[PDB]
Parts: sequence; C-alpha cells; structure tokens
Amino acid sequence: IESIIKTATDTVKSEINAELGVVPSLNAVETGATSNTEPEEAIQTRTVINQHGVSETLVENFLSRAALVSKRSFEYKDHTSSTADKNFFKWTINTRSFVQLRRKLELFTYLRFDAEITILTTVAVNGYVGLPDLTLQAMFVPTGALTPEKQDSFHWQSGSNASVFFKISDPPARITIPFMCINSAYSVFYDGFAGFEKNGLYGINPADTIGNLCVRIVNEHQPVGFTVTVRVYMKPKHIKAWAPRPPRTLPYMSIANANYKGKERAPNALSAIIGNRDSVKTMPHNIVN
Amino acid sequence: IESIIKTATDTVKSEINAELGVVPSLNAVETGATSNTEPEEAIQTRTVINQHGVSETLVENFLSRAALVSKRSFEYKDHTSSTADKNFFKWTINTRSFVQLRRKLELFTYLRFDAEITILTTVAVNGYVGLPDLTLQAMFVPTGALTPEKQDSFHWQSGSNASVFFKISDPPARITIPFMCINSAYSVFYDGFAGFEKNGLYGINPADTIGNLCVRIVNEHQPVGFTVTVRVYMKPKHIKAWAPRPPRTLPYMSIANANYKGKERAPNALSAIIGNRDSVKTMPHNIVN
Amino acid sequence: SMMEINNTESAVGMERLKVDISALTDVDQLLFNIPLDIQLDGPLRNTLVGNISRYYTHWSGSLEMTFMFCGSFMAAGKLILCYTPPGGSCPTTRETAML
Amino acid sequence: INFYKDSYAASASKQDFSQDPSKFTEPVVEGLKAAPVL
Amino acid sequence: INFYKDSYAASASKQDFSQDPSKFTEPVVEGLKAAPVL
Amino acid sequence: NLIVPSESSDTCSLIGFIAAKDDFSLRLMRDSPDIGQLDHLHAAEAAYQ
Amino acid sequence: SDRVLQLKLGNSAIVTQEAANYCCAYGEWPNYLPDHEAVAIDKPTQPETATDRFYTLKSVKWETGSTGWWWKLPDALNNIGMFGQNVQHHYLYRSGFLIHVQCNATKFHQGALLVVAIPEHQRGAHNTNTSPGFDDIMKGEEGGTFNHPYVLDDGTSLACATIFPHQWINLRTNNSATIVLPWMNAAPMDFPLRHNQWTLAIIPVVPLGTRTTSSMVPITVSIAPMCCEFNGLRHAIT
Amino acid sequence: SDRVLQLKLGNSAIVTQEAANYCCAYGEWPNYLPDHEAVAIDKPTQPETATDRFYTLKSVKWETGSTGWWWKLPDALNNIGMFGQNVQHHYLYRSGFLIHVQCNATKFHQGALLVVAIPEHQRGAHNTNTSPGFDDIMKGEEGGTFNHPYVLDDGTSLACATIFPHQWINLRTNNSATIVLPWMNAAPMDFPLRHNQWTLAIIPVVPLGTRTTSSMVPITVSIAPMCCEFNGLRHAIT
Amino acid sequence: SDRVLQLKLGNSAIVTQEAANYCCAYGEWPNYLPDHEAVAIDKPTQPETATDRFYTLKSVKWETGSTGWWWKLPDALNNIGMFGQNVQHHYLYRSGFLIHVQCNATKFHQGALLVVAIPEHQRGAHNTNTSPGFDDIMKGEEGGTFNHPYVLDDGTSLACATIFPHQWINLRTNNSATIVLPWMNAAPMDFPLRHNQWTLAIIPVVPLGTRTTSSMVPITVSIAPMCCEFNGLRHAIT
Repeated sequence: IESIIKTATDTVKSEINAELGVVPSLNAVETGATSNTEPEEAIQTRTVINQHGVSETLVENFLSRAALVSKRSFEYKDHTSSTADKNFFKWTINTRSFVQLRRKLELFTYLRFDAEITILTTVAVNGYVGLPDLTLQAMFVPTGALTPEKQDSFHWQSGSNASVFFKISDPPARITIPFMCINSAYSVFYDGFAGFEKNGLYGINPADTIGNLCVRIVNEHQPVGFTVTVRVYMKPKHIKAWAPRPPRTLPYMSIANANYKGKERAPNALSAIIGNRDSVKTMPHNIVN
Repeated sequence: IESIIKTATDTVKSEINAELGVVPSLNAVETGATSNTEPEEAIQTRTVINQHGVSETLVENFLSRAALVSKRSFEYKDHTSSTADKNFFKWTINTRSFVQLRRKLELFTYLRFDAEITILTTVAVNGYVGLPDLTLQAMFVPTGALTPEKQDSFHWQSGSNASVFFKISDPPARITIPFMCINSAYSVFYDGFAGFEKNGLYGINPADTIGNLCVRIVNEHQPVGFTVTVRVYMKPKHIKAWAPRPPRTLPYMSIANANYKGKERAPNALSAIIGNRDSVKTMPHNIVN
Repeated sequence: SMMEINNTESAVGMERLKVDISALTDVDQLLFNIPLDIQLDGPLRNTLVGNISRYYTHWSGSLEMTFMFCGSFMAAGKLILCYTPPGGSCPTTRETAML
Repeated sequence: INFYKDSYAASASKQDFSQDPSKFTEPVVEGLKAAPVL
Repeated sequence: INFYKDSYAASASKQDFSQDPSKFTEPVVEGLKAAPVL
Repeated sequence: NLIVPSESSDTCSLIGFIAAKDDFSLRLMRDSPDIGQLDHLHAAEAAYQ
Repeated sequence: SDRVLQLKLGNSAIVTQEAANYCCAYGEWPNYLPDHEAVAIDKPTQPETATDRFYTLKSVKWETGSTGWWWKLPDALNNIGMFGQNVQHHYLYRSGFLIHVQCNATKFHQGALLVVAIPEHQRGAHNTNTSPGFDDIMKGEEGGTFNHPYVLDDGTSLACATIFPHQWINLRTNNSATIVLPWMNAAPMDFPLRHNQWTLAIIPVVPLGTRTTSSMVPITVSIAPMCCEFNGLRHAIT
Repeated sequence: SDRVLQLKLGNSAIVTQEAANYCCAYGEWPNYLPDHEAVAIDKPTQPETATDRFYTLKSVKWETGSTGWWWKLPDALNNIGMFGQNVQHHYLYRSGFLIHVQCNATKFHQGALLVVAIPEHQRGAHNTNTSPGFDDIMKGEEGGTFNHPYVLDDGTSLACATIFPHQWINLRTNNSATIVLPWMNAAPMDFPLRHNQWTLAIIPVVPLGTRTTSSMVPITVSIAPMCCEFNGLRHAIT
Repeated sequence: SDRVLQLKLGNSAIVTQEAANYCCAYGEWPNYLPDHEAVAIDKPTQPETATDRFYTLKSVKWETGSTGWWWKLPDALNNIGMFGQNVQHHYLYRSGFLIHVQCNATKFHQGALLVVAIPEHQRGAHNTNTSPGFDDIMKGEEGGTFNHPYVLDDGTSLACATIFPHQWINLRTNNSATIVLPWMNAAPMDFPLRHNQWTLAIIPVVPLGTRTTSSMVPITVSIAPMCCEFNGLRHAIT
C-alpha cells in the first residue's frame, strides 16, 4: 500500500508469545514475497520512537548529482598539417562512458529526467606565457543531424540549434536539456534492435540518445599551441524511475553493450563476485582478545 | 475560424460508413482548398486523447533564436601603411548574409519584430604574449548617415547616436533595437524599385534596413598586432509574421537579390530539387529481410 | 503542396511534379510508390510539411495525400492507393498492398 | 523580469496560441461540407 | 528561485516521500497474514 | 484500367499533394539541412564598404 | 451551385458555368482604407465604377512547351482605362483585385494550370550576380513568361506555391479560376509605378494534351480593381 | 488454499495443486491500452480468446549440469497460433502475459528453480567487445540457455535478481510457479519482431538431486498473452 | 445523390461517383449471431477491423466472347489476410459480405453486366451423369468461369436470376455495383472449407462494344466480410 514515508518506522514493545497456529518467523520464499516477520514477532522488543529521516535515499537525491559524462582534450593551435580534433570536437552524448554514473542509472530500467548540463573548460600551454581567456561554442546538434566538420565552418552560425558561448574565465557554462525521448521514459536497457532489418545495433534504442554536443574554440588559433580539456557534467533532475535492477557486478567493457569478462580473481570475477574466505565456518575479521 | 490551439487535436472513434451521397475522401483540388478529409472518415479509428503540445512551432519560438548576422575579422595594429579595416569597420546591417537566418525569415513576406543584438568579440595574436582586454565601441548609425572614417575620428563622440562600450573580457554586449521600419512591417521580399527614377535597386526597400553598425577598438594600437573578430547575433522578438512563402530551395547567390543557379546535380539543382531514384516504382530505402 | 513523385533522371523540372499514367494490358499493375522518409531526400522533402518539419527533429500525427487526376473529361479509370505500415518490404503486387 | 522603460525591451512573447489555418487551407467563402465540394 | 519560462528548467524536486515497497516485496494478491502464507 | 478515347490523350497525369492534419506536431528545433553556404554570398563584402 | 458564377462590377459582368468555388485570399475581402489606418491626409478620390470594373488583358496562347505567364499588379493595369488615368495623375493608390482567368478546351483535352496570386513576387535572375533590371520586371499589360517555373523564377519552388492564394484550372473539371485579392502591402497606400503588390502567375503544371485535331487554346485574364482609392493629385507622369 | 489454482483463459485451462500464491508483477494486472495513453489512431483489433490463451512451449530437460533457460517475449510466441498470425499481420502489438512454469518430481528429489521475469533483459556477451547479434538474442519458441547464470549473462548478479518479478519452484514445496506480467515498455505499443519487453528466466539455483532411480525431470512453460491489442494492419512479414 | 458512395470498413475505403443505389440482399443487414440463435457454446472471436475490411480480388479481363465469372464465398477469401487466418484456425465461421464490383469504360463503350449474388449456387455439370468434383467447385481467389451462363451452369435460367440479390453495371449508366449480403445458411454457423453460402456471379448480358481504339476493360471485385465470428479454435488446416 502506497503511503508517505518521511522517517523510518518506530518499534513497539512486545512480550512473550506462545500461541499455537501462529508462526510469524516461518515464511515461504517460493511465493516471491519478502519475509513479513517483524522484530516485535521475533524477539522481545522495546518501544523506539524512530526519528531517522529517509530523504537522502529518495531517487531524486540519489540521482540528482552532477556526474562526469564526457572529458575531451584537444589541441588549440594551427592545424594545417595534422592528421584529430582540429580546434573542435563532436561528442555523441551518452551516459555510458563513466562507470560511476552508468552503474547508478543502470540500477533502473526506465528513467524520465531533465538533464542539467555543466561544461567545465581548462587550458594548458603545450610543452610558458599565460593562459588565454578563450571563448568556446557548445552547440547542441540532434542525433544524426549535420555536425560541423571545421572550426571555421558555416554550420556554427547556429540558426536554430541551441548554442552556448562561454569563456574559460567565467563560471562553467550551464544549461538544462529537457526530457526529450519520444517515449515517456528513457530505456536504460533495451532488449531489442533499433532497425527494421537485422544489421542494426543490439541494446541501443536511439530514442534515448540526447544528441551531439559540438564544441569549438571560437577564437582563431594563437601563434603557440594550447591543449584544451572540456569536461561535461550531467545532473538528472525531476526524476522518475521504474523497475529496479541487480547492480552491475563485473567491470564494464564497452559503452555499446553489457558485455562482461570479470576480474582475474575474486572480488568481481566471473566465477566469484565476493572475495574468498577459507571456509563457511571462517569468520574473516574475528575479534580476538 | 480563429481559435486557441494549445495541443494537437484528439481522435474520435468511428465505425463503418456506407452512405449514398457522402464521399468525404473525394475532394476538388481546383478550388484551392486543402482536403478536409478527416481520418475518422477515411479509416476506422480509435479514441485518442492527444496531449502533444504545439508551442515549439509558434512563430515566436521558430524565429526568436539568436542567429549569426555578421562576422568581421579586422587587424588591430598600427595602420600607417595599410591600403582594409584600420582598427574599425562599418557594417550595413542586413539579414541576408547568413543563409540559416535568411531562409527562415524568407518563409514570410512581412515581419514585424524587435531585434535583440548580441555582439561577441574575440582576439588572436598575429602570427605569443597574451590576449589584451580591449574596449570596443559599437555605434548605431542610421542608414545613409555619416559614419566614421577613422579609428580616432571625432564622429565617435556619439552625441545622439546610441553607442555601446564593452570589453572583450565581459559577457557579450547586448542591446535591443526596436521595430524601426517606417511601415507597420518589414518587407522580407519587395517586388519593386526604391527610387523615383529607374536606376534604383530592385528588391531592396531601404525602409527595411536597420542601419549601419560602426564598430571600433577604442584603445590606441599596441606595439604588436592583433586580429580581432567581431560576431553580431540577431534575435527577433515580439514577432508578427504574415503571408507564408515557399522555402528557398536553390543555394543563395547574393545578399542583394533572389538570384539562383542551383547545384550541378540533384539535390537542389535547377532541373531537379529532390535527388533521383531509379524509377517511380523504386523504393529507395526498402526494408529487405 | 505538391510531392515530387517523379524524382527520376529524364524527368526535368516541372515534369518531376506529375506522374504519367498509361493504359495497360495486364491487370493489377503497380503504377508508382512513394517513400515516406521526410528526413532523407524523397518526394516529401520539398513540400510545405516537408520543409518546415526538417527544422525539427521529432514529429507526430496523421498526414494526408491528395491526388488530382488531370486527364481528359473522357478519361475513365480506378486506382487503389495503399498505405502499408512499416516492418516489411514495400508491396509490389496489388494483392499484398491492399491488406 | 524587465526593468526597462521601453516595452520593446521585454523578453520574447511566447503565449499567442491563436491559430486560424483556414485562411490558408480554406480561403473560399463557401465553407466546404465535410459531401462533394463541387 | 526560477525565473525561466519552461518548467523543466526548475531546480530538483526532492519532496516526493510517497513509497509503495509492497510492489517489490509483496507482489502477490493474497496479502500475507503476518500465520503461514502456505 | 485507364480507359480513354482515341481522341483523348492515351497518357494522363496525376499530381500528388501532401499536407499534415491538425493532429500534427513538431518537436526539437534544429538547423535545416536544406540550406547551407561554404562561402560568403555575393555582395556580402559590400555591406562593409 | 458553385460551378456557375456571375461577377458584376461597374458596367462589366462575367458569367461562367464551370467555376470551382472562388478564392478569397487569406479569407479577406477588399475594403477601403479606414480612418484609423490612414496616413495621407488629403481627401482621396474613389472613382468606384469608373475604375472598379473588369479589364481584360491580352490573351496568351497555351502551347506544348509553354512555361507559364505572369502579370504584375498594378503594373499590368497602369495604362488601362480610368484606372490607368487615375494612377498617372496620383502619387498614391490603393486597391484590391478581382482576378478571373479563363481557359476552355474540349472534353478530349487535358491540362492543369496553376493560377496563383503571389504577393511581393520579387524575381531572381538565373545564373548571374546581377539583379533583374527595370525592363525585366515591369512588363505592363503584356506581362512576362516564366524562365524557370519549377523554382518560380526566385530559387524557391512551384511545388510549395499552393501556400499562396490560388486556384487550379483542370480542363477536365473547370474552365475558370477566380481569386479575390485584398490590399496586400506593408504601407496603407503605395506609389503605383515603382511597386507591385501582387503577381498573378499562371503555370502549366500538366501540359495541354489531346489527340483531337488541334485548336488554339488561349488563356484570358480579366482583372477588376476593387475599392480603388487615389491620393496626391498632380499632373500625369506618362 | 493458495496451494491449489486453476487458470482459465479462452479455451485453455491449467490446474495445479502445488502452487504457491502467484506473482502479480509490481502489483499490476494487464489491461487494454486506455484512450488517454493511446498513440496509434486506427481502431485496434482485440482478438481476445483467439489470442489470450495458454500456449505451452517445448519442455526442456532439467539435468545435473543445467545452467538455466530463457525465453524472450513476445519472440517465443511470435510464430504460435492466432497470436503469431496477429503479430505477423500488424506493425504494432500490446499485451500482458500470464506465465505458468511446471516442474514436478518425487518427494525424494531436491532442487530449487528461480523463475524470474526480467524486463528489458539486454544480454551481454562474454569476453568480447562485440555486441550479441540477432541470432544470439532471437531464439523464438525454443528459447536459449544461460551462459553465465551467476551474472545473468549481463555482468550483474543472479543473487539480486529477486528484485524482479519472480517465484521459486522448490521441489520439496511446490511444483509450479505463476507470474502475471503487465505491459512493460516505455512506449504504449511496440513492434513485436524487433523488441522484447520480458525475458522469462528459469535458473537452477539448487541443482536436481536424488538417490532414487532417475527419471527425466522436464520443465514446462505455458504462457498466456493477456489483453492483446494489434494496430497497423498490413500483409504478413513471415 | 445515389450515384456517389463511400464505403469505409476497417482500414479500407472505396469511393465511386457512378453507383446506382446499393442492394441490401432481401432487405437485410449483416449482424452478429444473437444469443437466442447460437449453438456453439465457446466464446467466439470477433476480429472486427482485422477481418471486416475490403479485400480486392484479382481482376478479370472483359472481352468479346467472355461468358462470365463466378467466385464462391467464403472460398475466395479463405486464404486472404486475417480473414483467411481466422478461417484456417477455427472450425466455425459466420459473416456477411459487402461486395463491390468495379468496371469502367468510356462513354463510347456499351455493355451490360449482371452482378448477382446467388445463395447456395449448387453447380451442375454439362452433358454427364457425374457430379462436379472438388476442383470444379473450389476455385479459391481466382474464381471460375461460366460454362453456360444462359442456364447459370445448373439447368435453370439466367433470365430469372434477377430473383436473386443483384445489380447491373450498364456502362452507359454506372461503373460499379454494390451488394450487401447477410448470413445466408440453414445453420447459424458453418465450416468454411466445405460449404459456400454465396456465389457472386458476374455475367455479360450485353457484350462489350465500341468502335474506339480498344483498351483492356477489367472487372474488379472487392469483398468485405461483415460481422465475422469464429468458433472452435484449434491448429491451422492449411
């Protein structure tokens, strides 16, 4: 039954029980139900007025954290004879590349959220003169649409695309991307194939991809070269979450799939998730006095 | 009939129709009317409560985007022996030079709007020492009025002209130009000649030109040279739009006219706007399993 | 607004905006098909609905195709115009399409 | 938020949801009975 | 504080304290008498 | 079948039209791939002269 | 009962028995300039039946390789009758237009004509940076011909020209098209000799065809100005 | 009184006398798509008893080294009966599922089977960067086998799979598991041939054991689709 | 106002502008089987728009020496779409039929077609004591041809066939015939593969004639089953 829960539940005092027909510590796991045995029914308890809040484990709190989603270092220089991000990069936006955010989102099957995007930019002089206050353009391009192929390309005029101009000196750039799936929730996992033929990608519904982030330096190249690193942070907000999942246990291999190998030995090995102890009778951190 | 439309229309369920005299799928294109055939009248439908918003295709949303209208790079240096923008430029303001904004505005015959102008300024050292925090003057001069001919000219004292002083370090300069046409709307297209004789320009009503933007660097020249690039962004707002038009299909040639050539082959060629397929029976991206 | 259904070589300019129909001597024949891909280049792209929609990424709702026969008064005929929901290949025989 | 003395200085006005598509889709005066038009 | 015209621009919404753990802990229709389930 | 007179044209023409209905909606505004430039347009420099 | 139509203006009348429910451009009807929109303070002359009447242009021949025809308004009428005389003697004019386009053929003919009124049809030139000159644009009563009707001689498209006020003459269906135009301008009045509010375009989308013995099939344009006002009286320009 | 259970759907019925209080996934029951959630505007076909009925799959043999079995829905049913025919003739489908899993043995046998319905069971491949292909995922009526049931073939864990709708067949206790599945998708309807909403997983957590003379102990899966709707009628894909 | 007709069933629609006031056979309309007439006790499947929709048969060529064409119902439809799939998977069926027959030609063509729905058209063979076999009767979608249309291939008469539900396609007058058929059987339901309730007969009473240059003049049959019910679900017969 649905109810408003702001604090953990109280304990009532309980007394001696000796009743035929009533076995609250016995259960049937086979039904799929978790045991309903209360502590009052298992031991003799006191009255506890529990005032412990539950708000930090709200799904909103658990997922409205700015987490790193993209980190691109690129050279800011004259690029006449390079082979590589020539004063700009494109990034197909995904939540799969950095495993702390990925595992948290993969606790759920479906997520609906707005995405507050924060763009941190840092500069280093190539191996000193000072750090320039460069202007950057981050342009949101939808998935599969035409992205710029040059720093100076006329695609950056951005007639309808959202673009954000921002410094290095100023506070990171910040915008909110709305929940933009064509469905009512993103599919965190997708047991299916994106195309009507059979060559399409498994596990990737492109309905859940936000877009392309096209980031350039607006400035013409300086006579010396710089290395510019752009960090992108996503914070989900106004979150609804459905159908919780077993957490990822083995290390991630790819951003494209749930493929697994495991570590060489326990912990988090394919044959052994938990590290070993000597026997089932061995107490690993036994207090000995 | 005029009505307030916030969402796309619902669908009502429909049943079998077999009525003499009533042919809702038949139409007469010759009258110039678009077909009034409802899906309820063509197929057997369900009831759909449609909650899809229409607000992103409001003309205000469709056109209140900051779009690039001007991009001038000029040298900031001692100009005693140059031939070229000598620490300042004049720009006759127009919406015709950057084709993403131009095509959107040319969806309409008449536009009435205020213009929020944003001025982005970037500096590069000529081919390193650091980037200077230069002060710029953008002065609005009406069309045909006296513009400065020097960086140091006494025209820049700006006794009645609106001028904006702004840094490179600070957030781009931003002002709003009001709707300033002598008519109640700008003429996006003008089937006429501006003068009372016959040498005048076709297609250009000067009543629709905002003015001249006169942009200098206020600073005296440094001992080294810099290249300064000024980007101007216009966002129309409080927009009224009249008489929609066929979109531009061929590439633009000039900012002065609607002259056309088309690409060499399809797509967007003079003899072929849409790219070719093999036959009218050829399905170009046919699903084959 | 007009679809460019005859988007073929040997079709020049305004010829692309009409589909020629001839008398046949075999029954149940295919005359033309029309891809419904607005995003790639097809007969729907340079339409009012096509051009405005390509300023957007997402779309929903019903379309309508209207076909005006421009033969003589004395010309007679019947056509079947079929929409096939996606999943398979485009129907090439009349007995498949009008399912 | 708008602390300027001129009204054109205001932010964009995105609340006009009035539409009349019949001036483009049906610019005849005989409203067509949805029945043959001719 | 939220001076934007789009509601998704708002700060995070951390006040939904409604819970229904029985859709995960007791997804049967015979509510189990706390008495043997079987 | 198309069945015509000897004196009518034996080949006839269809014109196809498309419109959206009023249940139609569009979403997520983007730059149109139907227009582009690789250069400045003609006489765009004369706006600076 | 929408196939037959009589249009009576002044001393002029037109009957057709194969119309197809006339177009009122943007659902509007021509009116005189109201006091709350007026600019010119002199009392205008409103000649009414002397000018608001059908003027028939020179017919053009519809042939196999015809690309189309255009007439600019008020330029096509600026030398005709009392309309032309009022235009020449006044700095300012204002009117609507009733356009009737006529084309009949036999029941064995086929052909489709797009009859579209294009507001501010600013023409482009093909394959040059030079803007169209005065003689390219201002053809008078004779009108012009489309160079590239597929792009409407302005780099856009014929296929999307149905966004403009239009009708069709499908020879199987109807023999006439009627378009009622309001005043369509950014200014309440305009100088008639240097600006054209409307362009009547008539474009062969399906070409003329028959296997009967051929006849000249002409296309005839009758245009009635509506609610003519004129301001700024002086000598004639001519 | 929760050990015995009869399930009647269409012309099909199943009795068991060793159930253990059936699972309704997330406390939900299958329903038809309501009008305020619908997208496809065509009137759907709701075949009811022709499709909403128990279909029994091929039984699998429970052996000593069995790793487990999986079937994907609706893929396992897409070639069976009138459900399969409606799936092939329609772009869109929607249904819930009633899953009944049967496994009996003697009172001298032991064994525990985890019978879990996994929504969006996106499979991983072992020890490669290459995503699973079409033939790895889409097994049809036969279903597949777990490669690594301890990590549920997706790098997570069997041990936490009880977060999903599940029952157990503990051979000492019960001989059947029943799971009622609602529609579980981000979209109200879906194309049946390229997406699988649910994966029925049946996993040997305690292996089969006895010291009696052995018998084949099979595990039998009966699945009834529930509240079947189909939209977008056309020819069959096959 | 009885010359034009639109028929909308399911996702199918048919327009004609030369109808002639459709026939409702014996003044009846198709209905579902009511409870006070039902026999089979299982709950029937009523697929509605999946089966109650126009199916177009293969067109036949109308030529100078054509004797006529016949199709038997439900036999002509028993392999088509979801109707055919429901027929194959069910012992029992019941439906009405909406028949639309199309034949156009020029205003210089002449010809009269008798379009008649014959209930229980038990065929005779000519000049033998042997009854017609299975392959003579059961032609499927292709239908058959009259051997002796003057006696309706059963020793009776074409001339009295207007006692049956019928229309005429007189090429001068109309280009289409529409006949609505109710369930017409001694039993409330029937096994679809061994019995044909109705035979659509299309018979050249006045042959095709013109002195224009000839065209293929085909005759096209579209048939919508109406109020389809199916009982006795099992595997497909095929």
